[PDB]
Amino acid sequence: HALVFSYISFALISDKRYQKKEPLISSVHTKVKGIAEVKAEILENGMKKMVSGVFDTADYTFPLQGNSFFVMTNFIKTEGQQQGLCPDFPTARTICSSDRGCKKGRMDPQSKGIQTGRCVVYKERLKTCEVSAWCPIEEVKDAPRPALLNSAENFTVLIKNNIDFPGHNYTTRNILPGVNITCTFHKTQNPQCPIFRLGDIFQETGDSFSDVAIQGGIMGIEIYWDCNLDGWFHHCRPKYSFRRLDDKTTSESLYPGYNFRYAKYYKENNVEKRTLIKVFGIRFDILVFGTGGKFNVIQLAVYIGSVISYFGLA
Amino acid sequence: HALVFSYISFALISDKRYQKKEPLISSVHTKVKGIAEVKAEILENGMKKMVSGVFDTADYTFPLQGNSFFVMTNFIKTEGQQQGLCPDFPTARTICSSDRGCKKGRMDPQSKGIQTGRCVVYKERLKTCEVSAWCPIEEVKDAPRPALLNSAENFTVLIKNNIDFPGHNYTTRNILPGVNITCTFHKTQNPQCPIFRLGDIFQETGDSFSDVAIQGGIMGIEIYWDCNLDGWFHHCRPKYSFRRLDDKTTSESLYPGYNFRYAKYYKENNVEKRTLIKVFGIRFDILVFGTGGKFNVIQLAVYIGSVISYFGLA
Amino acid sequence: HALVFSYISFALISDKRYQKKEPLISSVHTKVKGIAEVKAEILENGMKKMVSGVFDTADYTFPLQGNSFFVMTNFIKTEGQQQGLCPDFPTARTICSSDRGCKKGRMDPQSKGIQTGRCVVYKERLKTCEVSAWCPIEEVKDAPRPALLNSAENFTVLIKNNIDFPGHNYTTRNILPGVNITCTFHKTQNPQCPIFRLGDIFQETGDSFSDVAIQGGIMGIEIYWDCNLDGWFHHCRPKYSFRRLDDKTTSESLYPGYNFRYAKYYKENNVEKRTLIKVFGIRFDILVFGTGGKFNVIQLAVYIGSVISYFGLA
Ligand SMILES: COc1ccc(CC(=O)N[C@@H](N/C(=N\C#N)Nc2cccc3ncccc23)C(C)(C)C)cc1OC
Ligand SMILES: COc1ccc(CC(=O)N[C@@H](N/C(=N\C#N)Nc2cccc3ncccc23)C(C)(C)C)cc1OC
Ligand SMILES: COc1ccc(CC(=O)N[C@@H](N/C(=N\C#N)Nc2cccc3ncccc23)C(C)(C)C)cc1OC
Ligand SMILES: *[C@@H]1O[C@H](CO)[C@@H](O)[C@H](O)[C@H]1NC(C)=O
Ligand SMILES: *[C@@H]1O[C@H](CO)[C@@H](O)[C@H](O)[C@H]1NC(C)=O
Ligand SMILES: *[C@@H]1O[C@H](CO)[C@@H](O)[C@H](O)[C@H]1NC(C)=O
Ligand SMILES: *[C@@H]1O[C@H](CO)[C@@H](O)[C@H](O)[C@H]1NC(C)=O
Ligand SMILES: *[C@@H]1O[C@H](CO)[C@@H](O)[C@H](O)[C@H]1NC(C)=O
Ligand SMILES: *[C@@H]1O[C@H](CO)[C@@H](O)[C@H](O)[C@H]1NC(C)=O
Ligand SMILES: *[C@@H]1O[C@H](CO)[C@@H](O)[C@H](O)[C@H]1NC(C)=O
Ligand SMILES: *[C@@H]1O[C@H](CO)[C@@H](O)[C@H](O)[C@H]1NC(C)=O
Ligand SMILES: *[C@@H]1O[C@H](CO)[C@@H](O)[C@H](O)[C@H]1NC(C)=O
Repeated sequence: HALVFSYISFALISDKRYQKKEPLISSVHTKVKGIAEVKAEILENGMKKMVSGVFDTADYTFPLQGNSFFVMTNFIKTEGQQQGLCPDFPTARTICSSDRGCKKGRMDPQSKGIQTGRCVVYKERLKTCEVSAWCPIEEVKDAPRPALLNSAENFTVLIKNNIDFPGHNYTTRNILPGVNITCTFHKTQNPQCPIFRLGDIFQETGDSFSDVAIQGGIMGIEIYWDCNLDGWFHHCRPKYSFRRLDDKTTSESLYPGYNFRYAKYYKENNVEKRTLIKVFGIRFDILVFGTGGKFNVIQLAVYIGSVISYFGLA
Repeated sequence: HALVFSYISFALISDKRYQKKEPLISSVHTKVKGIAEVKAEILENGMKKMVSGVFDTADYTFPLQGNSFFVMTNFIKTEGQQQGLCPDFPTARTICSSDRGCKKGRMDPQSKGIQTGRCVVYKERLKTCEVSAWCPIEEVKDAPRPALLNSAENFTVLIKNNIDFPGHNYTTRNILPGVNITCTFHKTQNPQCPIFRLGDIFQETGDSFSDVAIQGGIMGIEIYWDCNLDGWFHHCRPKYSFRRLDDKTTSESLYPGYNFRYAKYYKENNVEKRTLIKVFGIRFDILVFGTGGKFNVIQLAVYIGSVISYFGLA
Repeated sequence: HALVFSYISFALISDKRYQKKEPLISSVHTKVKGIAEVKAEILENGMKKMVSGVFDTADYTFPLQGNSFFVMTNFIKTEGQQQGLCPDFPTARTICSSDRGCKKGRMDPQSKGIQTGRCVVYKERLKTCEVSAWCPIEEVKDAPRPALLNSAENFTVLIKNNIDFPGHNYTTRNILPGVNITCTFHKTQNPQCPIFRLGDIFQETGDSFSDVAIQGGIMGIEIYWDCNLDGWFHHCRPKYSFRRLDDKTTSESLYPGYNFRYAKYYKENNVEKRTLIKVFGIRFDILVFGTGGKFNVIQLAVYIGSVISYFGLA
């Protein structure tokens, strides 16, 4: 019987039932550092074109919102779009033999414009259904075979996390004062370092960075706080882990990868015009969770209340 | 007494107290599909004007951030604003009889500019207090009677949700592999379908889509995960519900509806100029919550501890 | 013994163990009101320049996302940047005596461009390492000594919070119907008022607004819901508190303050060009948390189960 009582007490200390768990409040501020030199040859409208230039912080990212930030790793640029009438891009759905194939007003999910009910030539006696939209229609083409900002794995992200427990009135930040800021996060060498190379994060998660960077993806950074408020056993430090949140469906219907359509509006020769930039990139989700533990007398009284009857039966 | 013990055991199985609840981690990636053809007549500065064009994905929305995305359903465009001196728009607060009514430097909450202390004609011997701001002052006028992007109810939103329970080390996504992607969500016909028509969501919540689309609103999509990790009773699927989070105050002081002031900056004839686009739309909040349940021995020991003393009293 | 039983019952009522706690769902919609007149003298490239104009809502803020909104309090504008070759800005790392000091291709964390391996004059026989980037390189200079939008403390923010408890099926909003909207939040005078002056929030947190506004910071607004669902003791109102989430590291390596690099792209004389606006401001994080309490029979049965054995021992 005594060993059952003792296994009860040990169950208390091991489960930490004497402490009252408190939820975790987290705020995140991130600063991304690095630049990328882009020199590549991109085929546009069947003609070879040269993409060159340097991309600094303002070019490939924007400030974090909703505990998540994004890094553009690749892109496809269509310029000079203007509202008008224009044959749709040749695809399995758009090709037409005659005007009967196109219904005036028909909207297709792959199509970016409303059909005009006419079947017209796109190029060299190959006819698509004419549509009304921003034109010329953006190409239906694959992403660049090497991601233009393939240096995205070399950039470094600095994460600054502030956590507060209101029930215990305890506030602490991810970066303790006096810590040597110059470090690169490592699983064993620098567990508390807040500077993470993106390629390091992809190596930890086992996913090759380049492949994800070609068509875009969603990565996730987990910050764990297992915190104890008792003065005789106190420790409130974060544990960094990395997980790939992207589904990797690899199906055209499921919209694989992470990419969005950017629209820049300008006026030229007294004409309303748009430049459409298809943006491919890796969005990093920062997930912070924690429990605050302090000795609660009432919780210990309820636990004792259970283990007294559980105790007498032994 | 035996029926009290048995009602205790049944209370355990029914409340699932033997399992330890775990918090839910959710990440959301959404892709919106559809286009809207806009043809309408809008009165601008007392003169009839024609608004026409096609709006594709890049025009009426932007990528989701903070587990929420927005769809512009209506708009009001003021163009050519430039910094300068200019009579404010005629309202109950702005109309002045003489220069004494305007105090130089006075800032009014409805006014977008600082008064210059002068009372000047706006149009046809009707005087407003002259202000310093981006001018001409945007009209104080109602939204278009039919929302310009009234097709907003026909668009379809694809929601992709990844949930993880860290305590149980269990990860699953909203879309199971192999599910037929071609579907439209229905309460009974397609409960697991991740494609939702916006008008479907507004019909479920009982709110007419057009009315909300005229002046904007805030809609909310709820995803519930009641998940059980035990191998003998395992089920971890989402439940979709829809709720209107917008307050619908319908009071000018409470800023009714959802709308924001967009600023596009350009330079013309060596002059700094701005175009102000008042954006009306429906912001969709995706709310995901869940509990992870697995058999915990210590929890069962504490419960047993209570029900043994509760038991002996019977 | 009777006093131990009674201290148990009092422990129940005081800890509210008879009620089952439910998590809190929060959605936030905020509308910011006010304008700022900016008249200041800013030194640019060693030459005095005059910054003047009026900033309305669209100029200094954008809609809240992820339960947080931002207000630009200060800025530094570099205009006319274009891709090319150009000497880096003179700093401790950039100054070069000869071409040997610069390595072709070297990327420096403080530098915004890739070195070309050449050491060239910046101004008056003072040589920096030549780099390839958007040029001229933005100045490495301090923020304006008075924040250009120093009126940021006078603006007013309206916060509208909707909370829902799903387990109890109870929904309520921050603003009750019929409340006089005209109010300014005060700790004692107006505890339920949803209109907060920014300078009021900084006075509550004890941080001078101007200092934070010069280089930017992160502020946090806490909304507490302690809600009871029982009809005989029902109260579900918010408690507003204010806390400064910014770390205030004041170290160049830790990127002190809150600021981000904004990029506006334009084309001039058939040349791709960029204007880089360094944005300093105060980001307000709205944190809402709550517990829903209703009488649960099973919870009371487990508590009774503990306190019966705890009871008999006395
Ligand atoms: C949130 O705060 C903002 C911060 C920045 C911007 C500007 C912006 O849209 N930049 C985009 N990046 C580029 N171009 C564009 N657009 N980067 C390129 C720079 C040169 C040449 C490029 N060529 C092709 C594609 C991208 C290019 C981005 C979508 C961030 C990748 C807007 C913000 O919101 C108002
Ligand atoms: C987050 O990523 C971004 C994605 C896109 C944009 C461009 C943008 O502001 N588009 C806006 N939409 C339109 N015009 C504007 N501005 N749509 C119209 C298209 C033609 C004619 C229109 N005419 C009147 C009103 C809107 C029009 C929008 C505010 C989204 C409704 C910026 C982003 O942040 C950098
Ligand atoms: C999210 O919805 C958007 C709402 C607005 C904008 C426009 C914008 O970027 N405005 C910026 N504010 C200014 N200029 C810029 N850029 N304000 C100035 C107005 C005159 C003169 C100024 N001069 C210097 C610095 C700022 C100035 C801001 C970054 C908000 C401070 C973009 C949005 O995303 C698509
Ligand atoms: C990252 O930097 C290292 C060292 O400069 C270089 O060897 C490597 O090729 C870079 N990676 C990419 C993708 O450019
Ligand atoms: C939180 O703890 C600090 C510790 O010094 C104390 O000064 C402060 O008053 C506490 N907060 C409250 C609300 O009691
Ligand atoms: C920080 O660490 C780096 C390398 O680990 C070292 O070069 C540097 O001197 C350290 N800084 C301090 C202040 O110790
Ligand atoms: C949505 O589409 C249907 C079928 O094309 C059409 O009958 C309906 O009028 C559309 N709704 C709007 C608001 O355009
Ligand atoms: C989570 O479960 C999987 C199941 O195969 C296992 O391989 C993995 O090691 C587990 N994670 C941890 C941290 O133990
Ligand atoms: C999916 O369902 C649609 C209609 O419900 C049907 O036309 C289509 O053939 C289905 N796809 C598969 C692969 O069964
Ligand atoms: C805020 O407004 C008051 C009253 O108009 C004024 O005295 C004060 O100087 C203003 N503050 C700033 C920073 O402009
Ligand atoms: C929530 O409570 C209201 C109170 O009238 C009730 O009408 C509604 O049916 C309840 N919801 C559910 C899902 O039972
Ligand atoms: C609201 O309060 C203000 C000042 O506190 C007062 O001037 C106004 O008349 C009040 N409104 C109502 C409807 O009572």
